[PDB]
Amino acid sequence: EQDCKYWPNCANPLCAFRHPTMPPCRNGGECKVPGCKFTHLKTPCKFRPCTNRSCPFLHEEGQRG
Amino acid sequence: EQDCKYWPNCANPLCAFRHPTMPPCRNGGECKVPGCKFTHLKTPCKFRPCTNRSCPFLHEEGQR
RNA sequence: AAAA
RNA sequence: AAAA
Ligand SMILES: [Mg+2]
Ligand SMILES: [Mg+2]
Ligand SMILES: [Mg+2]
Ligand SMILES: [Mg+2]
Ligand SMILES: [Zn+2]
Ligand SMILES: [Zn+2]
Ligand SMILES: [Zn+2]
Ligand SMILES: [Zn+2]
Ligand SMILES: [Zn+2]
Ligand SMILES: [Zn+2]
Repeated sequence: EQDCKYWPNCANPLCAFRHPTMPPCRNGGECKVPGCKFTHLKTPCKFRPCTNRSCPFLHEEGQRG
Repeated sequence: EQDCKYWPNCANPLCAFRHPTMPPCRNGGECKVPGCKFTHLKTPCKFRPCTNRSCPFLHEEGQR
């Protein structure tokens, strides 16, 4: 099985590539909420600053705007 | 299991051949960076010259 | 076939 | 449901 490279933005409802079971965490990859089992991305967010407050990508300290 | 001939350009989601865990090295198969453990492709690059500064395929001194 |  |  190969990972879908488009997830969490895959537009093919019949995509045969691997999608994580759990939806992406809307707190971002840097989510520190205890017990949160949503999928936390490891891919860094490309926006500087990022102003999407439901961005699932991984942010550094100060990257949020 | 044998290696995938098509990786990193394998479009078969059910591909049985093994795909390396590490992504291809952005420096190309000719990478000389010490300690670099990204996957260094062996198959040569067709583009003469390559224009992709992140082509993972193997180049030569006069393929810039 | 998700605009480099 | 296709990353500003
Ligand atoms: Mg694109
Ligand atoms: Mg197109
Ligand atoms: Mg868009
Ligand atoms: Mg886009
Ligand atoms: Zn997909
Ligand atoms: Zn979370
Ligand atoms: Zn972001
Ligand atoms: Zn393959
Ligand atoms: Zn390398
Ligand atoms: Zn090349």
